[PDB]
Amino acid sequence: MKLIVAIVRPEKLNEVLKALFQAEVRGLTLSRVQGHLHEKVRLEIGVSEPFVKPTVEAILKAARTGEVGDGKIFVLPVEKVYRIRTGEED
Amino acid sequence: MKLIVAIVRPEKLNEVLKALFQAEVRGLTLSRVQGHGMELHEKVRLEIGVSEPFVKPTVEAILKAARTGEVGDGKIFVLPVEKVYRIRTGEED
Amino acid sequence: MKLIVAIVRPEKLNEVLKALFQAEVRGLTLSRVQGHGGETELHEKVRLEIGVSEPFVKPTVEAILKAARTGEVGDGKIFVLPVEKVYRIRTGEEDEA
Ligand SMILES: Nc1ncnc2c1ncn2[C@@H]1O[C@H](COP(=O)(O)OP(=O)(O)O)[C@@H](O)[C@H]1O
Ligand SMILES: Nc1ncnc2c1ncn2[C@@H]1O[C@H](COP(=O)(O)OP(=O)(O)O)[C@@H](O)[C@H]1O
Ligand SMILES: Nc1ncnc2c1ncn2[C@@H]1O[C@H](COP(=O)(O)OP(=O)(O)O)[C@@H](O)[C@H]1O
Repeated sequence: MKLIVAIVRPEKLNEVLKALFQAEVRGLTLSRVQGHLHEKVRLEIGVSEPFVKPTVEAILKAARTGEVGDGKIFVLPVEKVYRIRTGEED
Repeated sequence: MKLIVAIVRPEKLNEVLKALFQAEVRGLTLSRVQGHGMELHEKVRLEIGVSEPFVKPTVEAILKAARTGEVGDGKIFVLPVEKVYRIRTGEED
Repeated sequence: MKLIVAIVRPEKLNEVLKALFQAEVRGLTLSRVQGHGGETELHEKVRLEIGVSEPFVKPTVEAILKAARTGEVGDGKIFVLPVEKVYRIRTGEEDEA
């Protein structure tokens, strides 16, 4: 499992979410933040190893505008993930 | 240390916070977020730094308190932390 | 690469941003959160999220520690998280070392 944290332009959020959905990426969490200050959207997406590239690519393509300020995408290691509904791991 | 990131239902937050307090967990950060399991749902994200010996007990407290058994309960991520510092003292841990 | 997560007092934000820019740090993300320390109900804090290369880890941490300190309970904490890789959306450039 990996945890993807992406910072994108609010104006590109809808396009980004559509792209993720298209790529079969459904689980995600997002919040509004400020960055350098300008408003931005932060997405945190927990994915299995096979979905790292597809997720990263969906965002790269949908979030780019070509102008400085487009954002970044971090891929973080995750040691364990638990599903609250079942109380079981993964 | 590890960093616990839990996404829970808003209606379960008080129960979660009570469970953490009872499990001796005092240090934590939280905020409101939106999530999908276009339909976004309000959720609450908790970020808790906890040392290895106590990761399991802390995760368990959240699991029990946040559960409803219905789809949408959320997930808990446990991330590795290379280093942690206390600002009040600068202490490397 | 590393991802620095710092929780600081709102009152210390401007001083922290100042020290960071001075340390040649510029790109970063921040948000308002509610928190509580290890003592004994929640208080507002500012959460900084800073992606940096290995050479900038020590300098970034040093800047926050020096500027965000009041010496009183509630000062916050700094987490240095491992990053597998980072992509710049505009250029598609990837960093890993
Ligand atoms: N190093 C970083 N750490 C954390 N967040 C960052 C970092 N760099 C950029 N960001 C986030 O992404 C936003 C835009 O980044 P920016 O570097 O301007 O993109 P671009 O590569 O197009 O110039 C920043 O305002 C912030 O929200
Ligand atoms: N893989 C994930 N990555 C990031 N956040 C997630 C992920 N899965 C779920 N979430 C967060 O947990 C909330 C509830 O998700 P979940 O319990 O899986 O409901 P569902 O069963 O419909 O997927 C989501 O709204 C989101 O905030
Ligand atoms: N273990 C933790 N996990 C996540 N956030 C924490 C943790 N401990 C403290 N915080 C954040 O820092 C704030 C408390 O500051 P802290 O440094 O613990 O006080 P003190 O300077 O007395 O050590 C909390 O309100 C929260 O925002």
